[PDB]
Amino acid sequence: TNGVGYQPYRVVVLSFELLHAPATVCGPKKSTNLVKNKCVNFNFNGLTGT
Amino acid sequence: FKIYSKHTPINLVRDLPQGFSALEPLVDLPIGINITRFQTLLALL
Repeated sequence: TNGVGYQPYRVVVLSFELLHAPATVCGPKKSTNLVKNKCVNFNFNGLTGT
Repeated sequence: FKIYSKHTPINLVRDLPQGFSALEPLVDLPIGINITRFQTLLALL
């Protein structure tokens, strides 16, 4: 019966703090398919090379 | 708090013998807390 202005905005203020208890809410990876017998570049657990 | 661990099939009951055997990284604890003293706690007339 009141207005949408009063209708609650379901609010999640993402309070996050940095550089303590080492970074744990993190960014994922996107994979590919394996290739063989081809001079290519690669990335494995941070390790990168060709 | 890295936990290097290993069980080797010794066959004796008393003071550590000679011989060679490595350990293995069994589990790490990705905490960042401060620790400087420990205490044993057994399975406690």
